[PDB]
Amino acid sequence: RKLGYAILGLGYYATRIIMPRFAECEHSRLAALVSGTPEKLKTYGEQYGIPETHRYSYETFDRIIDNPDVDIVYVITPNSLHRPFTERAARAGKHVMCEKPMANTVADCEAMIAACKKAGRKLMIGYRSRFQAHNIEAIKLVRDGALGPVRTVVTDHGFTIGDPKQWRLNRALAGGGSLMDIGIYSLNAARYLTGEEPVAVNAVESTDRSDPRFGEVEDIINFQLLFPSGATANCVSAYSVNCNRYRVSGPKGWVEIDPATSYQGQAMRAQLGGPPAPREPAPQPKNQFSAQLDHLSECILTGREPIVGGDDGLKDLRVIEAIYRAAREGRTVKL
Amino acid sequence: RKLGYAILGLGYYATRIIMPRFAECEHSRLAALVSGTPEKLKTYGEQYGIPETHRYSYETFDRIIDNPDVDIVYVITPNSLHRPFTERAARAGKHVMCEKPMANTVADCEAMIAACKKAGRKLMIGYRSRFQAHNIEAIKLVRDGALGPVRTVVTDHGFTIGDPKQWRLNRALAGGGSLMDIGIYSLNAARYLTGEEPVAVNAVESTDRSDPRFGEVEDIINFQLLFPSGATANCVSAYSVNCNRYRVSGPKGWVEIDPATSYQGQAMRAQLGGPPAPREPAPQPKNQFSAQLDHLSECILTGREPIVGGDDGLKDLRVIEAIYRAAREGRTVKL
Ligand SMILES: NC(=O)c1ccc[n+]([C@@H]2O[C@H](COP(=O)([O-])OP(=O)(O)OC[C@H]3O[C@@H](n4cnc5c(N)ncnc54)[C@H](OP(=O)(O)O)[C@@H]3O)[C@@H](O)[C@H]2O)c1
Ligand SMILES: NC(=O)c1ccc[n+]([C@@H]2O[C@H](COP(=O)([O-])OP(=O)(O)OC[C@H]3O[C@@H](n4cnc5c(N)ncnc54)[C@H](OP(=O)(O)O)[C@@H]3O)[C@@H](O)[C@H]2O)c1
Repeated sequence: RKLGYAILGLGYYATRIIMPRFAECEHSRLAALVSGTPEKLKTYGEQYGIPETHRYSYETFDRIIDNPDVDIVYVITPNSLHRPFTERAARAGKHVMCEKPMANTVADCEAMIAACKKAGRKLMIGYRSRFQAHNIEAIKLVRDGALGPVRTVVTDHGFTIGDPKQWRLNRALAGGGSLMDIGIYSLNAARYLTGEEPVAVNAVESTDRSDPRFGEVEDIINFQLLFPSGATANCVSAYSVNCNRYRVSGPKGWVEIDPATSYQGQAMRAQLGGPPAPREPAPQPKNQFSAQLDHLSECILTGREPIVGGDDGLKDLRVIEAIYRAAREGRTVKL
Repeated sequence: RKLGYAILGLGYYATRIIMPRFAECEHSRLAALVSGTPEKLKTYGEQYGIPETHRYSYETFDRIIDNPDVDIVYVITPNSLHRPFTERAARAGKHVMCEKPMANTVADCEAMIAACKKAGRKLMIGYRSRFQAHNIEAIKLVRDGALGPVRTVVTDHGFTIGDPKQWRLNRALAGGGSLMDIGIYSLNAARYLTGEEPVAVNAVESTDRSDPRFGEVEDIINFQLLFPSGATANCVSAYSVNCNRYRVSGPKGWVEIDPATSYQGQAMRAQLGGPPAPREPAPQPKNQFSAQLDHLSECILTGREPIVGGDDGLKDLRVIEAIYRAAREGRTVKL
């Protein structure tokens, strides 16, 4: 049994990364395209053999309720449009896969969760690293007690951004700067490595507002998290350095991945009561993208809830609001 | 050609690490011993061929003023004793090498600097990493602009401390916990890699007071630094995990060392003109310990000021006070 996906927003991630990976899926297929660019519907429709009946503009999208080949809409647009497209997908009786960050605010996430709940449809956020081999290995080592209690998580995510005119540098479409786009990987990782939610937050922003890229959103905002167990995290979020990594440590040892949450190339090193050494994770059947896609499909088919549901995206937005507040007010924000 | 050292405080660092390294010095020799343990004066005096006239107790130490073979006193005691021995050494007409952390407070550091200034003698703090090949290479890469403007420094220093009864876990003798002992390497590195002094500080402490080790001083205290250029640092200081590293990054690339400030075993990796790769540093004439020792001697011989004088130790204690305050008050402390 395969469930049908409509991909909405035919941009870089949708067309270069997600859509090719349906080939390795076991319970998911590409069934429809939704796009504000007529030329894209033709090109990708013809390339993937999607009939004109299964091609939608943003103005014909609501008619997708009548298409039984579509079970899931995967929203892959600029951040500020996640909420409205998610609401309309739910209104058309479809389950929803929504990219990160879930939405611009906590209230927006709550609205999305409520809309899907009212429609009796499932909602999943695209945290693919939860389906990536090295990340799974790290999470399980922590849970199995290989490190003892988690004491520190040190995680850095950033890339040197370019073109000042792109939507990520537009506050109205992005919702915020590096933290919304890439720093959220540091946050999401601190949360799934500890298996906890933070109770206190520090942050510091560093942005040159005279830079053509950063008139509206932040460049660097680094943050500290304290968790109930006493676990701590130091996190980097940046648009002016390239980094992608974490190390989680306890009294019995540590494990790190660098790059940690990239499309490919993950490399893990561990120190588990002996000398530091490379560590291969347990093999996974399918790549992280195909796994993410099937996870939602399998959840629908078996009546389970996704391991990264709308509530996971909401929990990230909760801390992100606190991070922004801490950097703005120059104080520890309690949660 | 060789200035004479008196080693004061014959503990682990003095006897196992420093004393064997006079072997490779070019301008420094072991001339005297100062100890509160008569047996140690016998053992090491006989081992290093130090005449009985050149052996002192803490009670007879001030007599060293009449020993022309002693030019320098190297204070290697618990932290709370750095100030009184440094002041006595200065009044005995000796130049002073003082181990980190310089002293317990800013005020203590100021008094030490004043004492040595009044005596017309030089003062140097034992930041051996400034004479270590990989560290020198990292600094040079930053100063040469290889990374562009420094944007982030991520640095973690900690070890799993053992015996609860040792002086490092006693507030009266240590002045504080992991930050005083090992976290100061994270701080000092942030300062010498940026070449700057911090203007804002965040911190979070995490300590299990039920642990027999931490009834008096802190286990984890992680901190954030903001510098005038906009450079930032995320720092870990810990007594319950093992880490020793830093990565400094800018828009053009990054360089890291792991382990960074260890006695031996430094390994550097950099991402500059291509993907991350190992990088061997330019060679240094002698090991970091002999080089530190000879640096003070040479400064005295040539009438120059040490690259890590009392003011460098003071500048660290200034940020340490702020870090402790930031953690206690839950706010960004400005400097
Ligand atoms: N999980 C991950 O690893 C990952 C990776 C990259 C991106 N993302 C997320 O995916 C989402 C899209 O990112 P992207 O890199 O694919 O961006 P993108 O290349 O710029 O594509 C965005 C697409 O959204 C559509 N769109 C609808 N309204 C738009 C509007 N006002 N302005 C611009 N585009 C609009 C457009 O497709 P049409 O022409 O068809 O209308 C556009 O091509 C973001 O939320 C991002 O955070 C996630
Ligand atoms: N730069 C570095 O890499 C490095 C490394 C390690 C330590 N250090 C610093 O060096 C200093 C000493 O550290 P350590 O590891 O050598 O400690 P240690 O092994 O315990 O030795 C400390 C010595 O100081 C003397 N001392 C005088 N009064 C004392 C008192 N109340 N309690 C305990 N000892 C007393 C003792 O020598 P006597 O028996 O001769 O009186 C004792 O053996 C510290 O400030 C530390 O931060 C620096």
